[PDB]
Amino acid sequence: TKGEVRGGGKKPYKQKHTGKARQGSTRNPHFVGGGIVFGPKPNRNYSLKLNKKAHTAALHTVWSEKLASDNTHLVDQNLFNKTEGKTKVMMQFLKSAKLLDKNVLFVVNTLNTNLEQSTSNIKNVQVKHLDKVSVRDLMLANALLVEKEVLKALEGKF
Amino acid sequence: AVQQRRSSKHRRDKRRSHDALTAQALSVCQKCGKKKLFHRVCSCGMYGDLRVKKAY
Amino acid sequence: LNQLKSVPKARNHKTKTLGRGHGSGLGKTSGRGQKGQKARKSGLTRPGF
Amino acid sequence: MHAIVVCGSKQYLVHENDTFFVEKLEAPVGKEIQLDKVLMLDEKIGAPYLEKARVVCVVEKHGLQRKVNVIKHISQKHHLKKYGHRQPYTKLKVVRFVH
Amino acid sequence: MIAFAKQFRVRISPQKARLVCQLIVGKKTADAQNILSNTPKKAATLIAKLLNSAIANATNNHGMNGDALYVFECVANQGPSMKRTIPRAKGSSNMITKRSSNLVVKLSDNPNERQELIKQQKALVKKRVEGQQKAKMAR
Amino acid sequence: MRIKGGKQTRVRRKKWLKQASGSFGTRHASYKVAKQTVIQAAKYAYRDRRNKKRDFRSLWILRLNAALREQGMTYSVFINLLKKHNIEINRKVLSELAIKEPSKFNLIVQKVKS
Amino acid sequence: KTSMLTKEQANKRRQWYIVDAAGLVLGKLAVKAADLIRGKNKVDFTPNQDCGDYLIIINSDQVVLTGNKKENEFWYHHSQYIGGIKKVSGRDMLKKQSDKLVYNAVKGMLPDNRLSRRWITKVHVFKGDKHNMEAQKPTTLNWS
RNA sequence: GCGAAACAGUACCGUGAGGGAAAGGUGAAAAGAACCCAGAGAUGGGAGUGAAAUAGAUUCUGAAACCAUAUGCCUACAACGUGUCAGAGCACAUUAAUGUGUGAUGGCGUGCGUUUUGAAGUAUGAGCCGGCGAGUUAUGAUAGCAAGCGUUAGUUAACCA
RNA sequence: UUCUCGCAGUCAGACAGUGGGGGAUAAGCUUCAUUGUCAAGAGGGGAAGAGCCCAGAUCAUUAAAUAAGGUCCCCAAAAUA
RNA sequence: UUGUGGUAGACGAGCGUUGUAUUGGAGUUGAAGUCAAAGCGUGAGCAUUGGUGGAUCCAAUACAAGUGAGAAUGCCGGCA
Repeated sequence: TKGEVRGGGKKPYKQKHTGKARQGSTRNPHFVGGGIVFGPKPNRNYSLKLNKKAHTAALHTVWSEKLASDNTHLVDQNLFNKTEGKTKVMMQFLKSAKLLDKNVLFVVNTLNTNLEQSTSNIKNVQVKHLDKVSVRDLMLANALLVEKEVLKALEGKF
Repeated sequence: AVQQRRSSKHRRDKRRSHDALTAQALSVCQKCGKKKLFHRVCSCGMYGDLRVKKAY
Repeated sequence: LNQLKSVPKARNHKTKTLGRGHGSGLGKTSGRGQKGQKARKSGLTRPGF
Repeated sequence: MHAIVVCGSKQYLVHENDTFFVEKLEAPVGKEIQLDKVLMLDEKIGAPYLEKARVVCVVEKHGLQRKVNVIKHISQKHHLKKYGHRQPYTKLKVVRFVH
Repeated sequence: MIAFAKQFRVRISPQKARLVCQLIVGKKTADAQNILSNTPKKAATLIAKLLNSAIANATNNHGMNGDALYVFECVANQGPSMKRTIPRAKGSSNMITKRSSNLVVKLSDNPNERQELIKQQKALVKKRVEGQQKAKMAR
Repeated sequence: MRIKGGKQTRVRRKKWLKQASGSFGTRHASYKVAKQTVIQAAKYAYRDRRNKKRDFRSLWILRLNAALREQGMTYSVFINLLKKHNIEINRKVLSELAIKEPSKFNLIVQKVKS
Repeated sequence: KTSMLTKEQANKRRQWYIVDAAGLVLGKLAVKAADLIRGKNKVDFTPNQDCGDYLIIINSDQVVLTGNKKENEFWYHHSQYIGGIKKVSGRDMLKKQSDKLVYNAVKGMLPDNRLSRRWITKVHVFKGDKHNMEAQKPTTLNWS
């Protein structure tokens, strides 16, 4: 900022008898270097207040949008097990249903490590908690391994 | 004792065209294989008719 | 919508920025007076004045 | 011999087999028109216009005159706007003007 | 051909250099050397040696005729000037610029290489219009 | 944050400088003088587009009168005759070109006499 | 819009003409002389061409003026210095080089043109009738 | 961007508090110019290597202004903010366009930004080119606009995961 | 043209006609009143004529009709009595 | 039909670039910059071809700006 200049801002000029600008302050905002008034400030609030009811309305809207389209389909806990960390079996399952087209996210609430250890090298797919999803995430995923348990749980939870 | 503006390119070229210089004199040496200039010496020791100085 | 495209719903209304251009119309002043104390920067009627 | 044509309010005395330019009138390109707003065909003068005498006109192209750079700037007053007025034209010729 | 010989920034004023530089232009191979040997100027010996080197280069590397030669071109392009200062009375100092000139001399044998550059430029513009035309075709 | 836009400025100056050529000395080399010359030339073009039709009409007035004086008659009388009776559409410059058509303007001459 | 009214392609050529001023009045002869020199009556006369003709004035010593203006009017011309105003009346120029007046008065009515300089020269005034222009086959006329 | 990409708080200024500068980029790997012509030599020119000698240690690229050179245009009788609209003539064919390069001659034509009631002004400021360059935010109030919820209604801060 | 909301800017006015006050019925005067102009709007004319007159500029136009005003020429248009 | 004289002053509609988001893409069989051209644009702009240098950049939609240069007797640099 303009109060972070170095050295006394004395004039090397005279108050008169100069053919160019006086510029009592040396590091002016127009002078090269020094003298920031506005500039980039980390003081940014970064906050736009949002209301809970509108947020729930938006969540229900996006749920309705994806439920009507349902590019993805139901997946159960049984297939989440018996799998290794290997993306070999994961990618084989994806190409079995040609799932390499969608940048799928997997919603997790049971915390099964079998699928969890996977989906970490191929960055087209990844796993995140269902309660930690967002419309940004939802429309970007274009498909979600929707858990067997959550269906009625999500419907009741809205 | 001050001018008003800078000399324009065309005006500067015209004014420096006055510095055009003519050619020097010329004289083909007779007892010297070189080519001297008129009313001057040639570096073969002879001013003209006879040897007058050193070869340098 | 989709991740590749999005359109607003009459958001981002017209703004008013000063100090840039005179062909933009109503430029550096756009209502800043002429030769006045309030015509200066940070110069405006104090609520206690 | 020739033909006087009043395009809008502008006259043209154009002879046979001459391709010249008038103001654009949404004319069909490359087609034939019996133009009536005519006068002075060949030693032929009618009072308002040439009665029972019309010209047979074929068109060659439709274009626009080069961009007229209309600028409105007021000195020391800051009122400056810019626009380009490309006035269109029809380039056409007369072929077999009838009498 | 061109017989280009470059000097690259000796300390000589472009004004001072250009005078003799263009006064020695227009003559043949030797009627320039002989007259240059007779001029009492500082820019005589250096450019005479430069011209001798250029002639030797043309006669040795390219093996040209050496007789139909003429002074095709001499120019004094911008040589980078130096910046110093000189004192003036009442305790002052004024900036002084030391001159120079990127000197180069070119010699041609045939009365040509003027139209040849025009032919190269025309070939360039022809390739330009051809590249544009093949873009205009293939619809 | 610093935004990198140091090229569009030169693009703008070259765009404004491109129209400036054929000017005597240093009037198509600098940027601000180029702007001023463009403004002055634009004003000249505007005033031409304003008044050149008037100038051509006056030129035709003079030339048509001279033709009429070549025929031993005044411009005013001829214009009155043309306007008063047997009104036609023939134009001043087209009449001038009819004068360039030998004996064809004279056909009008004994036509207006009739 | 335009029909491109035609002009001559530098086809200008002038002709020699003869005139004598005995019962002629300065302005009355001057207007017609100017019209002849410009080619003003011509239909192809453009201000950048001036398709005029050569004019020869014979016996300029016989021109006549009306009224007392010979002894009343005066013509000024100031030289480069003070007192360089030669101010001559008509009666003075009657007994002096009135031909110079024939030149300058018509020149005063000339167009404000760089080449009016070049067409004021087309007038050749003579107080007599001896000139090689007679051998140039001139076309005589009256009230030129 | 720390002044500070380099050996910068260096150089440098002063006695001293104190200040206080400029400067980065070879190429893929020097693969760095072996030999030769001239000179005193640098160097240039050849050559030779590497795809690449705008690839020479001047070394990522290489603008504007400026400086010159000449192809085609014209100018040494001519009172002009030097341009414009017409246009001869000269030389051409393209980002085909009633073309472009130049413009005998004619007509018209007192710069800009500034505060000024008011300058084309002998008011004002400008050597030019190029780089940077001067209405932002945090919180709060109000008016409009858009949206949600909407009648015991809407809403959290502090915060905790 | 009345009202609400918000944002204004303007002050150092000038010119000419008409009423003037002061002067000296001096202003290129100062001050106010009305009208019109410029400021805040260019253009045709008068030799140019910031405010004089005519008249209110979308643009292109080698079209017509006019207003002020003009018609020997410069530079455009008439002579009849 | 009014329309368009219009500074100040009030108001509106669009353009360009940087980065994010994604959708696409070009690229040593040649990115971008630059210059040249006898383009398109309604002004913001979009090009295209060609040249040089050889590796990044263009386009569609929203967001955010140390976002938009002629003077500042502007600052720096080079050249007069």
